Amino acid sequence: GVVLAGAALGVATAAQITAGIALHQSMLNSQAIDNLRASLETTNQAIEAIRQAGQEMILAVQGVQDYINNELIPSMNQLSCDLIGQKLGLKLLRYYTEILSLFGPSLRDPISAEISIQALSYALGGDINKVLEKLGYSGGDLLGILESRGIKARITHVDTESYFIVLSIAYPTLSEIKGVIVHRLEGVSYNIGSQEWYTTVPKYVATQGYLISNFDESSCTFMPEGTVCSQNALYPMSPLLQECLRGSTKSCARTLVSGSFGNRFILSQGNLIANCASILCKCYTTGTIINQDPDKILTYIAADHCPVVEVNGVTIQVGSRRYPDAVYLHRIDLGPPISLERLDVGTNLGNAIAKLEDAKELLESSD
Amino acid sequence: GVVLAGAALGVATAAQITAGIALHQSMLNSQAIDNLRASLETTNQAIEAIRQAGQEMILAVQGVQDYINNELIPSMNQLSCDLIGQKLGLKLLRYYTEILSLFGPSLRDPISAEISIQALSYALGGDINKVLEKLGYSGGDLLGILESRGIKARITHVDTESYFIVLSIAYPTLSEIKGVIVHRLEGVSYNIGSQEWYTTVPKYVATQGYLISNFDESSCTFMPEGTVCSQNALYPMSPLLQECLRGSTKSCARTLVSGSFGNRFILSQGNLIANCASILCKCYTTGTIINQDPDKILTYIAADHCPVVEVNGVTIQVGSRRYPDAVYLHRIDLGPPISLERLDVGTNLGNAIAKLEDAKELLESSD
Amino acid sequence: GVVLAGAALGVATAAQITAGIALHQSMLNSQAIDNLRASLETTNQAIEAIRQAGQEMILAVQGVQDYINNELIPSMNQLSCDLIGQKLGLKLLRYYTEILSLFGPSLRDPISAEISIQALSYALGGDINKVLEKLGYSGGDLLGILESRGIKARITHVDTESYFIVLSIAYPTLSEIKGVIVHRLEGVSYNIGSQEWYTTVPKYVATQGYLISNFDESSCTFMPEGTVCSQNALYPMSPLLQECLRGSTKSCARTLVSGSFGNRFILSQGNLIANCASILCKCYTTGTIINQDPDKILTYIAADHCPVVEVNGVTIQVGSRRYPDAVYLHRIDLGPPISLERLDVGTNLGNAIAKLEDAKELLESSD
Amino acid sequence: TPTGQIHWGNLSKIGVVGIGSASYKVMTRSSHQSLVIKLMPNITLLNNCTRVEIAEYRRLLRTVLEPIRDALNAMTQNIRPVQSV
Amino acid sequence: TPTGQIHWGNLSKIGVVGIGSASYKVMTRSSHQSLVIKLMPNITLLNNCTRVEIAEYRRLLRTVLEPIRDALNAMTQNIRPVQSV
Amino acid sequence: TPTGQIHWGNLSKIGVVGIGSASYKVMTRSSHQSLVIKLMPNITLLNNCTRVEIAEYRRLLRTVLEPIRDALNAMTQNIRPVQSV
Ligand SMILES: *[C@@H]1O[C@H](CO)[C@@H](O[C@@H]2O[C@H](CO)[C@@H](O)[C@H](O)[C@H]2NC(C)=O)[C@H](O)[C@H]1NC(C)=O
Ligand SMILES: *[C@@H]1O[C@H](CO)[C@@H](O[C@@H]2O[C@H](CO)[C@@H](O)[C@H](O)[C@H]2NC(C)=O)[C@H](O)[C@H]1NC(C)=O
Ligand SMILES: *[C@@H]1O[C@H](CO)[C@@H](O[C@@H]2O[C@H](CO)[C@@H](O)[C@H](O)[C@H]2NC(C)=O)[C@H](O)[C@H]1NC(C)=O
Ligand SMILES: *[C@@H]1O[C@H](CO)[C@@H](O)[C@H](O)[C@H]1NC(C)=O
Ligand SMILES: *[C@@H]1O[C@H](CO)[C@@H](O)[C@H](O)[C@H]1NC(C)=O
Ligand SMILES: *[C@@H]1O[C@H](CO)[C@@H](O)[C@H](O)[C@H]1NC(C)=O
Repeated sequence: GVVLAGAALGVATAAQITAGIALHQSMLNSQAIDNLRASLETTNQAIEAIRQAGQEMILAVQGVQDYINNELIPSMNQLSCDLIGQKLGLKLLRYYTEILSLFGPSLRDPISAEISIQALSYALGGDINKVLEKLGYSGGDLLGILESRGIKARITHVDTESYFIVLSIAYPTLSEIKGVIVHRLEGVSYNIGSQEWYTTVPKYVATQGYLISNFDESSCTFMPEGTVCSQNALYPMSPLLQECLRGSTKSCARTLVSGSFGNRFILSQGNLIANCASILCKCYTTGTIINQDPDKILTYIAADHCPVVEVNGVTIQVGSRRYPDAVYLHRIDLGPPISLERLDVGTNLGNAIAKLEDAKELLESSD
Repeated sequence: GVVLAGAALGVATAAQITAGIALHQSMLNSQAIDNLRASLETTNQAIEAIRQAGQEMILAVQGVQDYINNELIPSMNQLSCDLIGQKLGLKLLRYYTEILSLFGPSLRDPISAEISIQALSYALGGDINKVLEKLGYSGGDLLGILESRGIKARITHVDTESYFIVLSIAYPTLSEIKGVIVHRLEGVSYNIGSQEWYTTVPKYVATQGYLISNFDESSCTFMPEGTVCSQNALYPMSPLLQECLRGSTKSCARTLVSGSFGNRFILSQGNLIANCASILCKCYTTGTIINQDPDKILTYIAADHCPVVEVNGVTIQVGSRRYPDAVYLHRIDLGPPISLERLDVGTNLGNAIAKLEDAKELLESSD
Repeated sequence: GVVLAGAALGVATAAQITAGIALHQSMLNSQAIDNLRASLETTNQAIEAIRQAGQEMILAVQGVQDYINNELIPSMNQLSCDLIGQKLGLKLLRYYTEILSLFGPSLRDPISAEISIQALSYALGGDINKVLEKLGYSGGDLLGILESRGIKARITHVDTESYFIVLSIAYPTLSEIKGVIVHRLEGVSYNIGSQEWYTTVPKYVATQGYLISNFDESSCTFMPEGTVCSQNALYPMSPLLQECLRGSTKSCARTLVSGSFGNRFILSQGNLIANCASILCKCYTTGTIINQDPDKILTYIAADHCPVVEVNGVTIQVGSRRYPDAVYLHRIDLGPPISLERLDVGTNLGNAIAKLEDAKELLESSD
Repeated sequence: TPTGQIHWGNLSKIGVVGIGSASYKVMTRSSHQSLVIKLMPNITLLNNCTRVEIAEYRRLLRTVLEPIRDALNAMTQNIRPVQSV
Repeated sequence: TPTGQIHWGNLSKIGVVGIGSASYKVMTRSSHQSLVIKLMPNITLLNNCTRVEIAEYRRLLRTVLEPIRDALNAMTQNIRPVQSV
Repeated sequence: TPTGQIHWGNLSKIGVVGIGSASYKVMTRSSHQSLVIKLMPNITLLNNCTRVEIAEYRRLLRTVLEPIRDALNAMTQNIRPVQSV
């Protein structure tokens, strides 16, 4: 059991406190270093499992040894002595540049940094597949491939006497989290006059019991049996937008198709939802066009009325009705039109606060 | 004529429906594949036009064949058998890593994906110029260069028996769109006291008949005879910001020069607009300084008053007046000051909604 | 002394005006070019200081000469004539692709562009360390390393007769700016019920006399003796958010821990601030748990009450009290809860403007 | 001096000018051409010196290729001739 | 047809549908394994032909390595055994 | 304990602390130095084995270089000596 000297250190984040303790627990012992220093001195491979009975295996990687062994040494008795040194000299500078990029000053707090195995790719010789294979990853299924690429490293020792960096790795394993469903949302445009709108919702949202949350898909990859994320992906959603997703159409905002737009129909639950004011819809079974009531904004096409529909030139057989017949626009409460470009948001907000600071001075006069 | 089985497939976007039909129409016939499989087996080039009379040419690309042919085979009788296999083994793993990056699970829906020719660069051997030349692109003018780099590919067949990927490409051609003018906007700072402001407008906007639109320049490159975009670039603009650009100065927001700022003058229509409170303006013809009326915010410099002006040390001859003499600040309605950093927007919005939820409870009391 | 022909040029930014004058002042003389053209013709190095007595040194860089000199020429009497040309031909196309990427049409205004030395890395042969060493940079301390990587180049001549590009470089030196302190901010979560909140403030802010500013850390690297930025980093902050940082707790917004969250405690001024409702806090000296008053949101742990505390399993000795005992939540004015995802901001803003446009029509009726 | 939608005079009073206009051109795709990425190189003139490395490469590729092949087959099995109706 | 929180019917009236759901899996780190980046290559079979280049490389590395080494030592000097209390 | 603008006490009541300050240094450019990218390599010791490849490279470069050369010449033709006034 160890204690952190908090008064001396004075200030530290939880991330820095926890990495420091982990640093103490995971760093090699003072004499494991002299042994490691000696084992490194006598090896000559690009990748090598350093096995000392008693201690655990230490994986040693040398970023330019394959180049020396494959390209320079077989040339030893065909090229001049300057040329061998010049050839290697170019490689060493390119390697130094990568060390500088990764461990240099752009690395904000090296002590608490967790460096992805992929970021180490160049430092490890330009590829990580043999390194992973030595650690037990085969590449034989895509989940194991994803897990391996979630490995992160922390720095535990930097040796200025023999020039090597000891890192500690941890193995990722997958944690399915109980209640949380990720949902992918998709909109189609609708017409008011000749204007094409669509309702603005996030590409992914998450449900979590009663709560609806925002979902950042940046760090996720969508396998067939679940979304696998390397980061927290869940984030709060405003009550107003949650109400939108709960059925309050007036709460959802909407924006124009100002440009080109490729979503005027979609296949859903075996039905076609189509803006048949903006594209040609046609029943293939009967040969008759499908016009969209001009006081309706969408058409919901099912086999009760058209078993096989042609839609913008694409012919689709549909199943039995799973969405009700379109209602009149006057029976749909639309929400506010907005623009999402960030400078428009700031300009309209700046106006709104100014009107609102105004409004408190008339509501002094009338009260 | 083919039909999509919509009830079986159940759910699909327009992009997925259209790529699937295109997949059926563009995939090689079952026996074109056995012929292709046999033609690939017997070839030995990095790039090769596979011509079978009757069928169209198929361009075959082998990502490590140049390395084998140029570097390994001439070494066959100077290097050991392990070393040849080790040399190639490093190349194959680096190639596998790139295939994994491009076609692996991070590729969200491979069926409807459109992969740029540039993203294929490594899969095609590290460069695309000879591939394009075989397709008819010379590199002889910059428009043809831009068009070639807008080529996108779709996947039409993945062969696990002989390990090859068939892609279908389409050729871009340029569509000038009728009414739409892209405009680049540029501001100069102005002084209220010693405070330097500038009005916040987008870097590019687009006019389209009566409408002003936002313009995303991310996917565009600005040739001398037009803006060429690989994506839709047009997007809606709020009525409020459109009014700003239509002459309503009170509708435009503004923000500080909190830092360093290099836009205190600009040459426009042969005149100089300059914040001559913040830099030294001087008439070179007469030798006399140009002071900015302290109740004015800018100076509009023309040859009616100074044929050759010196401005922050730069000497510019100007032409006849195309902008009126500056007016007093009190004859200019300035709009709201705002800050654009996203966390400031959220903090001020959160305050505004709270005051606005307040305001409805006093407007119950007074009504 | 030179003058810019402003009527002819008609329109230009300050950046373009200033680069044009600098272009006139820094371009090589018409006969320095013929001399340079002849010196280039006769050299055969990858990097070479071209010294002509009288004129200053000109550093000449040839992007594929090391490959020719080290790899092709020693092979001259072992490989066929096609193969030598094929080997180089691959290198030349890869080099052309990089020239196209950097100087081609994606370079918006080449005349006024300032190209970082790092962006030139490939054009200069894949590495910049020997180029910098010839210019006097040793790599011996990290500040000199940072300064060297802030070098920017402008284009001063493009020769279509002999195919070379003359660039003019300038040397960065460090300017500490007088009044400005950069501050890094860090929050811990607190509990209302079982809900974990934290207050939303920027990661970095800057103080500058009486003003608090936003700070964009994108272009900065955090050395031990100062923040070094390649760009202006200072930007305005809204009065509302400045009031938040000045002690007005009601002005600071707040958001949920919707997901996982690793900041439930922090070491600060030798004390522990901890959400002891969300993790186990324990006095190690006495062995007694530290419960958080359920009507308090945080615990401020000091040596007046616990010299050595255990906190989520980590044992920390703390110093004397530097933060007062937690107060009751009812003695703390919390600000608005918000969500920062940009589509939530737009949806709530769109609602707020609509209610606010409503509000002006009732305030006509009651007045 | 161009004119139109945007009100250059009143904008110039608050420091905004236009510094360039251009027409707007978008890219359209037409026609077709097949490109095949040949994943197995021709190695016969290397006389089996690379057998282990090639076999391991081929094995690594299957894990990536099989799911795409399955997705393509899944789609075309829902693409029928017209008359099945 | 799935159901729950999100109200698919009313959203369909304004053109929004769900096109896929999935469970949510996050990664956890456990255990340990040491990896050492050996910065000095084995050059003896090159018979001192690379001495100048190696020495310059080693010199460039120190500038990067020393500050990290110092930071690691600074931290562990504040990590004591329990009983110093 | 530092003090100033930012009110550390009241922020600490809502979980916010400062974990580091630094001075602010910006970069200034001065002086000049010419760098020339020599696009044509010296190939004489390759005895014309690369003529086709060099000629094609040189041809590809012109398309990129000519527009920049034109832009530079367009500007300096508007940069005159003082006395033309
Ligand atoms: C789905 O549709 C409509 C929204 O258009 C909802 O009906 C509204 O209900 C509110 C009260 O909840 C009434 O004040 C409105 O008058 C109704 N709107 C209209 C246009 O008639 C319906 O309840 C929605 N379902 C859900 C779960 O929100
Ligand atoms: C250009 O300038 C001014 C704005 O400063 C406009 O004049 C205003 O016109 C409105 C009605 O349209 C009046 O209520 C204001 O009193 C005027 N403002 C001032 C300060 O006098 C002028 O119309 C603008 N031109 C356009 C097209 O908007
Ligand atoms: C620090 O804490 C509180 C905010 O919670 C401040 O006290 C408030 O002061 C205002 C007037 O300035 C009063 O109207 C409020 O009644 C007070 N709030 C409460 C909950 O009692 C205190 O002044 C703050 N310090 C600073 C510099 O703002
Ligand atoms: C490098 O390689 C040889 C052979 O593996 C090894 O025995 C020797 O100790 C290493 N060289 C040095 C300087 O340690
Ligand atoms: C590889 O190359 C030779 C010569 O082009 C060709 O005839 C042979 O069929 C190819 N090898 C294999 C295994 O197909
Ligand atoms: C290339 O190299 C030789 C030796 O440096 C030099 O003398 C010659 O002039 C150069 N070749 C050409 C074509 O200029």
